[PDB]
Amino acid sequence: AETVESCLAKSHTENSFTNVWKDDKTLDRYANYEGCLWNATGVVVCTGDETQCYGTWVPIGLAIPEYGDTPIPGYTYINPLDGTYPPGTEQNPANPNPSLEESQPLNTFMFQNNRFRNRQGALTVYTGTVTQGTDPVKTYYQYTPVSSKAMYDAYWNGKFRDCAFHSGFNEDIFVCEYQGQSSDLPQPPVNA
Repeated sequence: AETVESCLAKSHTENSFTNVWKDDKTLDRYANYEGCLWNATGVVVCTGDETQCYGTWVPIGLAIPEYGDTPIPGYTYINPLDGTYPPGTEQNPANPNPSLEESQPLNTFMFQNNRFRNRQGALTVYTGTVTQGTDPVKTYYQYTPVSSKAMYDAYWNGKFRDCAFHSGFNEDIFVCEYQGQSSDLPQPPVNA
């Protein structure tokens, strides 16, 4: 059995984990292994379906409730809230306060399982929900301004022409053809 302390004391694991989850608020990557919860750090490379990621996994606490054995192709993960292009600054003038939407906006696009909104070049990313009010309680969909230079670079270089410019009353879950810089992950995942 494990405790928060036994887990925190484990050494990092540089390998691939499967059943990888993405925290909806921070967009960080997590996985369970050996009864502990781990966070992917360092250069993180994931499969297209985003279910497996290779990285320097750090145990941060207790766990929260077929594969080959050869390296497979993946894409280098970009956390769109990494702070390299911080909003509310001269560098990135975008208002830093997240946009609260009463209904999911139309024409969002998927890039590495992250849901983005493009408003004339200003990129915002879905970061879950928040509520305002108690009578009545009203849930809002939070769209946080993108703070990653890597994400904006891909956008500026035209990498999202096929997915970031849709218009109209669309029900499509647009998925971008470009999924990140190509790399590979070792196999099999250790927490299979």
